[PDB]
Amino acid sequence: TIEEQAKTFLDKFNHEAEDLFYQSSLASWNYNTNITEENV
Ligand SMILES: *[C@@H]1O[C@H](CO)[C@@H](O[C@@H]2O[C@H](CO)[C@@H](O)[C@H](O)[C@H]2NC(C)=O)[C@H](O)[C@H]1NC(C)=O
Repeated sequence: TIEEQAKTFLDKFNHEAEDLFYQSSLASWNYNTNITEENV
């Protein structure tokens, strides 16, 4: 094993978490830099 299959779950958690947090953070950077209601 249950620990060896728990390393498998967090290995594929960490791949899609990094690419998808980057889009959530870059879109928030563009709003705080450039106030438009298009960017809300
Ligand atoms: C701030 O955000 C607006 C979007 O609301 C940007 O306006 C775009 O500007 C590009 C040119 O750089 C145009 O091709 C787009 O059509 C524009 N979009 C809209 C909805 O007008 C604006 O450029 C941003 N400011 C900066 C400095 O990047």
